[PDB]
Amino acid sequence: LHLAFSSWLFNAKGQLLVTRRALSKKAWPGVWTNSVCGHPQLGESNEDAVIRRCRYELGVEITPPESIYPDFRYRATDPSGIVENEVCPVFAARTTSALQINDDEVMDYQWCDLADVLHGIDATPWAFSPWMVMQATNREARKRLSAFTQLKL
Repeated sequence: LHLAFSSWLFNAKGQLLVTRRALSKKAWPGVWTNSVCGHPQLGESNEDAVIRRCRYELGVEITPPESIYPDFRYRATDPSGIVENEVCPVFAARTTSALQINDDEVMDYQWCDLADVLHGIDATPWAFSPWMVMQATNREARKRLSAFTQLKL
């Protein structure tokens, strides 16, 4: 088992940031997925890991990450047999600065309405990363994502 995390980022307007993994990524390259995900460092909290990776991959600052699916665990296998088994708590947060893309990690991105992303995930789950789908289909997690679509002034 390995430790990891996943995060869903929204802007002040309530739009969700979806990203596409770079072609050079070892696992799931070129796949559309939720905002960010990674792995915490030896003595680092999950919250700080989210903050660190948001800065590293998206060059963005965020509000305090909220835990929306702490017990999420998953074992998925990428297109060339690479297998991943991890404890992956899920978080949601709002961006507080403009994005500055790191193309070694992200090859494309889109600010969208959550309602549309959920419709896409429900209709064609194969077009997205498996963890994005599994996380978005959890009733409790989905309710928290919905809460982040509120306009924040």
